[PDB]
Amino acid sequence: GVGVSTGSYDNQTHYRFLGDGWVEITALATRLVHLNMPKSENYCRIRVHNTTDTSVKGNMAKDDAHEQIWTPWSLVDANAWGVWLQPSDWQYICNTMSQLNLVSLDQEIFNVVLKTVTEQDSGGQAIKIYNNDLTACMMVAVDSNNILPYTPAANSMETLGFYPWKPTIASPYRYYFCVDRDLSVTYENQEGTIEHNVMGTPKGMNSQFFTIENTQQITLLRTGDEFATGTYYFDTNPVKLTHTWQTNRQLGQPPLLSTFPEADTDAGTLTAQGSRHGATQMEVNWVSEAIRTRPAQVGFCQPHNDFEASRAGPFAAPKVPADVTQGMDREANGSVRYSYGKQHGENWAAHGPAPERYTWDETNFGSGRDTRDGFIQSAPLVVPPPLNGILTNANPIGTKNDIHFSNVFNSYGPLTTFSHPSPVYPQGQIWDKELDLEHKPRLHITAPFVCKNNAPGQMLVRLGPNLTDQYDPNGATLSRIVTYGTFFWKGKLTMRAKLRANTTWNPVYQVSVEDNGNSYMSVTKWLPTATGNMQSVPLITRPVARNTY
Amino acid sequence: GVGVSTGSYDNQTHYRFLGDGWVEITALATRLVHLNMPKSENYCRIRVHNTTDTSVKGNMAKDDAHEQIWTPWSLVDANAWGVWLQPSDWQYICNTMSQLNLVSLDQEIFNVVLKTVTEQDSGGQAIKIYNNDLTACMMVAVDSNNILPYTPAANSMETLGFYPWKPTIASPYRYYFCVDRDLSVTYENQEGTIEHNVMGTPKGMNSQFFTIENTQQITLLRTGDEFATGTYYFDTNPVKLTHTWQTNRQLGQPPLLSTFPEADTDAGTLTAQGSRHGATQMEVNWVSEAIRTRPAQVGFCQPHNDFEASRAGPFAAPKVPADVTQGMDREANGSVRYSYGKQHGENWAAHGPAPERYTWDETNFGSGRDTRDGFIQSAPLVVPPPLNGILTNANPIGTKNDIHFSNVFNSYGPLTTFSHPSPVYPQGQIWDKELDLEHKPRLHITAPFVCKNNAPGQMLVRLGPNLTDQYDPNGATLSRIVTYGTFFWKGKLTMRAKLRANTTWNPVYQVSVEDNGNSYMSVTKWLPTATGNMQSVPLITRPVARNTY
Amino acid sequence: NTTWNPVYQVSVEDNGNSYMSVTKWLPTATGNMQSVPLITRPVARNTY
Amino acid sequence: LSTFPEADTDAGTLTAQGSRHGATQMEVNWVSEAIRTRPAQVGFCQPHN
Amino acid sequence: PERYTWDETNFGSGRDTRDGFIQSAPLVVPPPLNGILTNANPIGTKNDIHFSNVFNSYGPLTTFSHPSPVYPQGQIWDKELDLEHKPRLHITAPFVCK
Amino acid sequence: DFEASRAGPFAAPKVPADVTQGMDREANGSVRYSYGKQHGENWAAHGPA
Amino acid sequence: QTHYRFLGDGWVEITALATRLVHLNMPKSENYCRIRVHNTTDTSVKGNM
DNA sequence: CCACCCCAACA
DNA sequence: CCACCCCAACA
DNA sequence: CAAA
DNA sequence: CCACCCCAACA
DNA sequence: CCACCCCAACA
DNA sequence: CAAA
DNA sequence: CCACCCCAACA
DNA sequence: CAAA
Repeated sequence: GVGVSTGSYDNQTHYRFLGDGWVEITALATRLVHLNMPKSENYCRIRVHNTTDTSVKGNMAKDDAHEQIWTPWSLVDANAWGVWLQPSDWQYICNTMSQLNLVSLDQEIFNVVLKTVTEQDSGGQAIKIYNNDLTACMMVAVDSNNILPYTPAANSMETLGFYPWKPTIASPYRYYFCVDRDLSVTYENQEGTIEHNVMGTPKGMNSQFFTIENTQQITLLRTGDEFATGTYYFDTNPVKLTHTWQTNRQLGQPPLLSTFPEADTDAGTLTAQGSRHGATQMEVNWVSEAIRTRPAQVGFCQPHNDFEASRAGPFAAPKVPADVTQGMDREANGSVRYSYGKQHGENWAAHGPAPERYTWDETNFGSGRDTRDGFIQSAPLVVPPPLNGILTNANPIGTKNDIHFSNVFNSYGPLTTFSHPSPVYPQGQIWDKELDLEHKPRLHITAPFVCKNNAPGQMLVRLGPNLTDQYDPNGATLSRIVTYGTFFWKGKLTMRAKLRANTTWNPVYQVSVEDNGNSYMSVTKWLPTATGNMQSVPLITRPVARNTY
Repeated sequence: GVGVSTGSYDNQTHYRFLGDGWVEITALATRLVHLNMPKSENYCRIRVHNTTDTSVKGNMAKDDAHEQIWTPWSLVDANAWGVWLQPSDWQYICNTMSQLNLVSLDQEIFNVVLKTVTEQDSGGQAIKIYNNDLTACMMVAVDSNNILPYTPAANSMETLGFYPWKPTIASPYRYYFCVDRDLSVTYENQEGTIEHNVMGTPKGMNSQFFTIENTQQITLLRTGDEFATGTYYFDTNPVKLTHTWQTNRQLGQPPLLSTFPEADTDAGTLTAQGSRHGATQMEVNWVSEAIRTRPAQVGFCQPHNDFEASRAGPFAAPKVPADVTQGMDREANGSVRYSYGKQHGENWAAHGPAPERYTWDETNFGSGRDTRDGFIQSAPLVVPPPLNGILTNANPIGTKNDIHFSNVFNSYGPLTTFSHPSPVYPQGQIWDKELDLEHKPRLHITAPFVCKNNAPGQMLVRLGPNLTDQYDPNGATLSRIVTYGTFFWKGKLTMRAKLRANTTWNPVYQVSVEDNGNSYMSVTKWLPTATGNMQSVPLITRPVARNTY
Repeated sequence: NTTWNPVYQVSVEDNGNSYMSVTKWLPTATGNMQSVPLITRPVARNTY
Repeated sequence: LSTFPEADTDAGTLTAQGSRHGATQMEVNWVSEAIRTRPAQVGFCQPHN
Repeated sequence: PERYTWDETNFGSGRDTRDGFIQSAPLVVPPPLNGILTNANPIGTKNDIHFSNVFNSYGPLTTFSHPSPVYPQGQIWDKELDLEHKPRLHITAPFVCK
Repeated sequence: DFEASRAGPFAAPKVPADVTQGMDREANGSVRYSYGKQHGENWAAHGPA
Repeated sequence: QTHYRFLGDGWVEITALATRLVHLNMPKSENYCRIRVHNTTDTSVKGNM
């Protein structure tokens, strides 16, 4: 029974240089995991209604009231980048390869360890002895039939360790349940009251209570037991490791230069606007670099800081990423935002239960939109636009001062384009199911790859209940022995990508590691410390042009 | 699972007498090893800067400031002689065989034991109970891809026991990391200050941080698990178990004797120097035994006690071994020097944390160079050399008294030869990689054999982390159970050598063991004691001529 | 890619004054052109 | 390393030089990081100018 | 004209001439003065003329990297001196037809 | 030169090389021979020279 | 042009080309000359070696 | 899976 | 079941 | 040993 | 031994 | 009837 | 050239 | 003798 | 259209 192992340990990254710059990247990782005993061996329908940030008047974007359901089952997510790659690899990848895809994924578990603890030592100070239970279990449920919801733990930064030589932990599986809410708007102090702040009883219509021990099979794993899945093949679209910058003013034949400089420090000049040949969609007589007809609408003006509503009511409305103009609208061009803990970054030697993030500002420049240059004219596009014939960024709307029109605008015409949300080395996600909606989003912001068909089945792990001498279920609270366990986990993630060309003349930007300054990109940041702490800093993947038009 | 063994125990030395004095020596050894729990399960980049031997003025040859990196991984080295042979064997070998080589090497591990200790006994005096954990691991990583550095533990006298019936220990793996230094010279008291004694921040250029749990595979060994490597074939040059003595004055046709003695006590005499037939490379008219043109330059005059510099700055500059003339320049003819502890010699019954060595003085006589007879003449090689026409060993240089010219000299002309650094029974090394430099040393001083191609892969061993009931990695310090283990280790080392001839008339020197005196070579030195202690004394291997020219 | 730590490379920075800054390469109003000798070997090799 | 730092800003320390195990090509009794026997001679000192 | 002084990368190889250093017989660490020869110790009776200017440590225990290419300018290939014996390398070019 | 060892001295050879317009004849280690009749000499000379 | 080929086993093949247009004038002399240079203006100094 | 102080009563 | 800092001395 |  | 909320990407 | 300090560059 |  | 920023819509 |  007990004695021999069940698995190996591969946290290697294998490269294969095929024919025609068709590389095959096979990443592995064997993380050792610790899983304790669920507090409850029940299913609970728990609700949260923070009436301490909900009973204010301005605190709307602070609504955290949701009706959740807890499962004694502990999940296992590895849908992250940091778990599959190293700082180097990525560098070699993003820095060399053009595009990239996602192939297979083969998860495996082995060398299961199960131990018990007996709080002893009353005839002294206090000591907890640890011994094994070579008869114990560890229910493993792999829900591929994707019957249950899809909870990408990477969501709430609840994944698997990034440091392959550091024991990590799982994420207790919990899923959403139908309730119903109604919350009204209100500013700072406003007068009167809010009126109603109601939850929602069972909507015996949208109710959807599941049970792992009902829908998915369980493979009671002991000690000498090995659980392993099959090779899940992916059917997703590639991802381009290249960034653009071709705006609308940088697409087509530049104006004809009738005059050229005569020596550095003397630019050229075009010819009489209203005498210049070309087309335009404006009824004036003079083509400009702004008027002139182009192929499409680079990037679109999305209302920033919306805030929509429904049955759980609020909720900010995302953005599809886009640079943060020379004005750093950073909140419009919906640049994101992350907050991770040690087990996913942080100065692995910091203090204060204070998270840490790194606002991601896309590269897909020439795409972004500056909100500090809005601008809209009227009928006869009179250039020297009067005032009553324009609407700038300062012109109030709704009678609210700091409330502009760019906050409502929405320019998503059948003449719109834009780049896909690029990956994010550490933290960042990988793949993500797809909303089972008749019609669907062009993309998900939450991940560069979206399986087109079913998706990987989630892998749920639980300790098996270890009982004592007593147990009459007609017992309010039942006694169980303190049982916990180790198992290793290994992962196969396969990708296949192409090798970039070199079409320019000018070198191009890359990722490097500088001396040790203070610059974001400086070793020390990565290599350990006297003791042995370790950071991971999200890096750029896409450093390199792509001549859009 | 548990019950049956996994390996044997062979610390035998097998001989095979092939056809044509082609012997095959297959040495084995099964050392039992003890490996404790790493203090840290982290990777640390530790530095040392002894500013207590560095802030002096003369103490330069005491700089011990290096930026090291510690690995939770414990290494296993057997690249020694003492581990592969006995006092007898060697005697039989070095004493009989002419030359010798190095063939295969097959390492193996088995009968893995893993136990836990529970400090108990507060209801008394204090007792630590020991029990087993038949579910525990012991990560074994064999880095052959020689990706990581090459740390011949035999370097810092950190190898495997020599006494096959005495449990030994491994060596925690640590490797060098790029820093940068600058230290200035200074004598005894000198005036002023040193100026700067600086370390070196990350040279985000020479940085090279590795991770075993990233580059090399790990074979999670349990109790009933056996890990074994393949037979590594060697591609190195043979080694001659013969010593020379043919100087430059002992290569060619001796002068013609025109007069012979008439009875013991009356030597012969040659004929008028400046009337003697022969050649010379000196413009004089009289051939001497010193002037006369020979085939080459036996041995070369290397600057002794150099002391060069660079980025970690100092460092003595080696020497290729050469006798220690009748003047025992012992420091020039770079005779070495060892310092070992019990587990590699020492009066296995001594006291005081005081090491012990044995200055090795090569045999490759007629090669060495005496620094007490230097000598250099001028243009018209006037024999009765005036003073202002010579430069002896007493003639100052640089304005420093005890600072001579022999300290700078360097006679390594395309007419130089010399013997390879001979082995050193106990202690001494065996094989050693090779500097991946476009151009390479003719030899390594540090070992008689240097694999011409890749080299054996190092074998790294670690305990697997045994966890407790608690573990939130967002935990400053994590709790782990005191876990340690035994495993045996066995070794196959194969060599093939030739049987010496007997071309002289006069017997020749050998290795023997005298009665019990006080002489270096006297039994008692080897055989145990009342109790049972044991020495190993490095012996001579090469006792026997070889007519060089 | 055997290490863990990224490693140095050659890149082209914004336009400063640093040796490695575009403008240095791309032509000029007129059309002149420099060539600046660059580094080839940016990357370790664990000697021993 | 017989002594390890306890937190960034406190390097480790080796053990008594003339008590340290290892080899050397110098006739003294205390191995250093400069004395200690290595494989070869990295780079060479050429007469400049 | 215009140039660019090439400073190899083959670090850990280079040698600092501002830390020379040579001791005598019994390698007494606290080296007296008359028992050393530093970078400031004259030679030939010339002040700014040191011993590092004459030194030559090219023992059968020497290694070093090949002169690396030099993108622009720099050479490519170069014949080989028809000498019975030949240089280990040419500084003037990374590749030397054999 | 003049080096030493166990039979002690001995000049240290030279690999041949011209004798510059200054005829260093002893540096550029030009050699040197001395033969008798049965290998040259004015097969009709005198003096054991 | 500069053509790249990604073979099997990271064995790339780089084929570089270049077609430079060249201008070549008429040699001043259609003779062979043995010319010498002896700068006795940097040679007749004392330090200028 | 014990043969004449090793491999090897060899296979 | 150790080959030249990866897959892979590949099969 | 970088090709084969 | 993971395919589109079951058996069952069935065999 | 000369091969790498023996038989023996074996046959 | 020590294996083959 | 034009195919998806190279060789090469390869042959 | 990135595989096939």
